[PDB]
Amino acid sequence: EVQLQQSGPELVKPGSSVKISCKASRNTFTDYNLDWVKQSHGKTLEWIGNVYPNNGVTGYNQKFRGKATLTVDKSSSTAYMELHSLTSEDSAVYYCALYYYDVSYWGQGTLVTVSSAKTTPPSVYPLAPGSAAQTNSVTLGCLVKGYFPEPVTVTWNSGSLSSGVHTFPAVLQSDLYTLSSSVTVPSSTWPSQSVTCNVAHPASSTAVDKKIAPA
Amino acid sequence: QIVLTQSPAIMSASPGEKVTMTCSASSSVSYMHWYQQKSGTSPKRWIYDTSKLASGVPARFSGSGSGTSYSLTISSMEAEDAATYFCHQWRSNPYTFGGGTKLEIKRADAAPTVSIFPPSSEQLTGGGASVVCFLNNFYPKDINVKWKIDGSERQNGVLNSWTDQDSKDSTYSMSSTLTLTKDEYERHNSYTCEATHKTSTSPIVKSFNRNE
Amino acid sequence: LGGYMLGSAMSRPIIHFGSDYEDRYYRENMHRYPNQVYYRPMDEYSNQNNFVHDCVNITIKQHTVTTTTKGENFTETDVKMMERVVEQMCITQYERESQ
Repeated sequence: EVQLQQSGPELVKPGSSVKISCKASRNTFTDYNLDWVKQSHGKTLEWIGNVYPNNGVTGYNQKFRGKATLTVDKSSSTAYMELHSLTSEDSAVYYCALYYYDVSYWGQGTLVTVSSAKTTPPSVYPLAPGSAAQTNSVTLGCLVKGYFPEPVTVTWNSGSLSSGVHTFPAVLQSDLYTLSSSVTVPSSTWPSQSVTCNVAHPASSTAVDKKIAPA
Repeated sequence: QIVLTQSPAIMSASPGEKVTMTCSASSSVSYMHWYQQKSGTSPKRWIYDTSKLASGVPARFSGSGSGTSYSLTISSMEAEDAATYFCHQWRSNPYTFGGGTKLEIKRADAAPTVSIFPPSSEQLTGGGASVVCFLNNFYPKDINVKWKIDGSERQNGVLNSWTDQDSKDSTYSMSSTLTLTKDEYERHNSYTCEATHKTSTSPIVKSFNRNE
Repeated sequence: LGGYMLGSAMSRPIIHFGSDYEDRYYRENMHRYPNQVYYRPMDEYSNQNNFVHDCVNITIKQHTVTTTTKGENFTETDVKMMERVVEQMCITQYERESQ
């Protein structure tokens, strides 16, 4: 029932600080507990600290004192984590976790990158087959090249194409991110019904639309 | 700093199998919690208070334990369950997480659908020339690609990326990209993506000439 | 404070509630709760339960009519959880009183 949304992905210069947010949306729980959890490189989870928003109490992992400060604001059901004095070690996905008894809600995660890298919007390149194809289904795809930082999110027909989509993890290569996405459609729908990949880059505010025409 | 140690670290199971994963604690804990994480999504509580199932968790799951030994059991292994599971404790600050068990389902072997693609006009006018190759919906995960630019092998300038096991069809997928310069690309004519797998007796090949 | 004794400080016991959320909650919030009871004297009481009841009511009131002076606030769960720990302490205080 309760929605937990966390602020978009940050890019910070090393030595700077950032404050990420997290808000209980349609919360009817007077009190409840907010955990902050960090996850590095897609595996290990470490508890940072917590707050009981209504009202007061804050607890820290020793490890994160001087690194994270935790505060709340019930003038708007929002919780805040200030990450202090950032190093490359601080680059991670940071999760928001509401607990109230049986109920548990984790946010969608906020991805922090700690770098100096410039914020380059990605080139988006359509991928269409050559002089022949067709076995039973046909395969298309988008290449999303030379961007920074992560994340980007690919959608086919604005999400209305969900069957046979593979969007792959990005690989950093010479300080730039590249990812690709494939979509597989029935032989007899392309090129007849328009197909488009929608690439969003929340960090350079680019939302790009690229149709796929046969080469 | 109660140290949670999960095992096994990674664990492949056949469908319908009973599956048990363990979480051992350095000091005694009162209740254990378990979270499930599929790649892409955030962790989600799966079992809380040792044995109670979180909302929408299937009934084939159960947790038990006491003291320093806690377990999680799938009574009957099902494709959607393929995921990484972590244990978590609330006995003492700092609350700690297990190292995670990665759980994979077994399925019948399947060949990749290999596809290959030319660079686009946007790209070539941009300055670059990136040829892409998708190796899709194969099992098991072990695969390898080779790139031929008129018959010769290449490595530097090749990007490779993999997905985890699909929760619907239990398959793995891969993308490889050969990045060149409009200068080096237009020097050569015929391009070949080259995949080695269990399924085929011979390295599966997709190729194109510079015509379409 | 009109007619009461104030017992000396005692180490706050751990209370278990049968959920990890509750246990965790108490353990993190317990510093906000009493560590000494107010009570009426032994010799007004026929039995230890009547003693404890009052000792709980009184302490709870005195702690809340003094925390709210600071600037503090308590949830209805806090007072539930306070009643639990103040009960144990009052039982300890009765025990000191007789030995």
